[PDB]
Amino acid sequence: DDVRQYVVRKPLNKEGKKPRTKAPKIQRLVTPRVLQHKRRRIALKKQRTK
RNA sequence: UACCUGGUUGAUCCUGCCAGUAGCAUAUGCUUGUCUCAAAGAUUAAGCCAUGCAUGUCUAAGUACGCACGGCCGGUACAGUG
Ligand SMILES: [Mg+2]
Ligand SMILES: [Mg+2]
Ligand SMILES: [Mg+2]
Ligand SMILES: [Mg+2]
Ligand SMILES: [Mg+2]
Ligand SMILES: [Mg+2]
Ligand SMILES: [Mg+2]
Repeated sequence: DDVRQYVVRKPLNKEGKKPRTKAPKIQRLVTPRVLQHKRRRIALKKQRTK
Protein backbone atom coordinates (compact mmCIF):
# COMPACT_ATOMS: atom_id res chain seq x y z
CA ASP A 1 0.00 0.00 0.00
CA ASP A 2 0.92 3.67 -0.40
CA VAL A 3 1.33 5.42 2.95
CA ARG A 4 1.12 8.82 1.24
CA GLN A 5 -2.60 8.20 0.72
CA TYR A 6 -3.48 7.73 4.40
CA VAL A 7 -1.81 10.75 6.04
CA VAL A 8 -4.24 12.38 8.46
CA ARG A 9 -4.54 16.00 7.33
CA LYS A 10 -5.75 18.58 9.82
CA PRO A 11 -8.32 21.07 8.47
CA LEU A 12 -7.09 24.65 8.92
CA ASN A 13 -10.07 27.03 9.11
CA LYS A 14 -9.30 30.58 10.28
CA GLU A 15 -11.70 33.49 10.01
CA GLY A 16 -10.81 35.81 7.14
CA LYS A 17 -8.50 33.25 5.52
CA LYS A 18 -9.23 30.72 2.80
CA PRO A 19 -10.03 27.34 4.39
CA ARG A 20 -7.71 24.48 3.61
CA THR A 21 -5.98 21.40 5.04
CA LYS A 22 -2.43 20.64 6.20
CA ALA A 23 -0.39 17.44 6.23
CA PRO A 24 2.82 16.40 8.01
CA LYS A 25 5.97 15.32 6.23
CA ILE A 26 6.24 11.54 6.38
CA GLN A 27 9.40 10.39 8.12
CA ARG A 28 11.22 7.12 7.39
CA LEU A 29 9.65 7.06 3.93
CA VAL A 30 11.51 5.12 1.26
CA THR A 31 12.07 7.61 -1.57
CA PRO A 32 14.30 7.67 -4.66
CA ARG A 33 16.77 9.95 -2.87
CA VAL A 34 17.27 7.42 -0.07
CA LEU A 35 17.90 4.61 -2.55
CA GLN A 36 20.29 6.81 -4.51
CA HIS A 37 22.21 7.62 -1.32
CA LYS A 38 22.48 3.90 -0.52
CA ARG A 39 23.68 3.21 -4.06
CA ARG A 40 26.32 5.93 -3.75
CA ARG A 41 27.56 4.47 -0.47
CA ILE A 42 27.94 1.04 -2.08
CA ALA A 43 29.70 2.66 -5.05
CA LEU A 44 32.19 4.32 -2.71
CA LYS A 45 32.84 0.90 -1.18
CA LYS A 46 33.57 -0.47 -4.66
CA GLN A 47 35.87 2.44 -5.48
CA ARG A 48 37.84 1.95 -2.27
CA THR A 49 38.27 -1.75 -2.98
CA LYS A 50 39.44 -1.10 -6.54
C1' U B 1 79.47 67.24 30.78
C1' A B 2 84.07 61.35 34.24
C1' C B 3 81.83 68.69 38.02
C1' C B 4 80.91 70.01 43.12
C1' U B 5 79.42 74.30 47.05
C1' G B 6 77.93 76.24 52.59
C1' G B 7 78.55 74.74 57.91
C1' U B 8 83.05 72.80 63.84
C1' U B 9 88.27 77.28 64.55
C1' G B 10 90.79 83.59 66.95
C1' A B 11 92.76 81.72 62.35
C1' U B 12 94.83 76.74 59.46
C1' C B 13 94.90 71.85 57.41
C1' C B 14 92.10 67.32 57.94
C1' U B 15 88.37 63.46 59.23
C1' G B 16 83.41 63.47 58.97
C1' C B 17 78.62 64.03 58.59
C1' C B 18 74.48 67.67 58.00
C1' A B 19 72.65 71.04 54.13
C1' G B 20 72.62 72.59 49.20
C1' U B 21 72.41 70.55 43.37
C1' A B 22 70.01 67.52 39.06
C1' G B 23 66.72 63.48 37.39
C1' C B 24 62.70 60.16 38.26
C1' A B 25 57.82 58.73 40.57
C1' U B 26 53.24 59.40 43.81
C1' A B 27 50.47 63.29 46.30
C1' U B 28 49.39 68.30 46.95
C1' G B 29 49.30 73.97 46.18
C1' C B 30 48.88 78.27 43.00
C1' U B 31 48.19 78.98 37.64
C1' U B 32 46.45 77.56 32.71
C1' G B 33 45.17 80.30 25.70
C1' U B 34 46.02 76.48 20.91
C1' C B 35 47.17 71.61 19.25
C1' U B 36 48.94 66.01 18.80
C1' C B 37 49.72 61.49 21.76
C1' A B 38 48.45 59.65 26.37
C1' A B 39 48.50 57.03 32.23
C1' A B 40 44.30 56.65 35.36
C1' G B 41 40.83 52.73 42.80
C1' A B 42 47.99 49.10 42.29
C1' U B 43 49.76 50.88 47.21
C1' U B 44 45.31 51.52 52.52
C1' A B 45 40.53 47.18 52.29
C1' A B 46 42.07 39.56 47.50
C1' G B 47 37.19 45.14 52.00
C1' C B 48 31.42 45.28 51.11
C1' C B 49 28.12 45.87 47.04
C1' A B 50 21.95 48.66 45.05
C1' U B 51 20.94 48.73 39.67
C1' G B 52 21.65 47.64 34.41
C1' C B 53 24.73 45.16 30.98
C1' A B 54 29.06 41.63 30.17
C1' U B 55 27.66 34.30 25.95
C1' G B 56 25.34 32.83 22.78
C1' U B 57 24.48 30.25 18.16
C1' C B 58 20.86 27.87 11.58
C1' U B 59 22.73 26.61 6.63
C1' A B 60 20.65 24.15 0.46
C1' A B 61 22.03 20.45 3.58
C1' G B 62 19.47 16.85 11.91
C1' U B 63 13.87 17.42 13.75
C1' A B 64 8.34 22.05 11.32
C1' C B 65 1.01 19.58 11.13
C1' G B 66 2.31 26.85 15.66
C1' C B 67 -2.43 29.49 9.38
C1' A B 68 2.26 33.13 13.01
C1' C B 69 2.28 34.54 7.69
C1' G B 70 1.77 32.84 2.83
C1' G B 71 -0.03 29.18 -1.03
C1' C B 72 0.15 27.76 -6.00
C1' C B 73 -3.76 23.09 -6.17
C1' G B 74 -6.15 22.43 -3.95
C1' G B 75 -6.37 14.80 -1.51
C1' U B 76 -0.94 16.24 -5.39
C1' A B 77 3.20 12.97 1.93
C1' C B 78 6.58 17.56 2.62
C1' A B 79 5.85 24.91 -1.63
C1' G B 80 8.24 28.83 0.78
C1' U B 81 9.11 32.67 5.39
C1' G B 82 9.35 30.73 9.94
MG1 LIG C 1 86.68 71.32 68.00
MG1 LIG D 1 83.17 80.95 63.69
MG1 LIG E 1 71.84 65.71 50.36
MG1 LIG F 1 65.24 73.42 43.79
MG1 LIG G 1 39.43 73.87 18.95
MG1 LIG H 1 43.18 48.58 37.46
MG1 LIG I 1 42.28 47.28 46.42
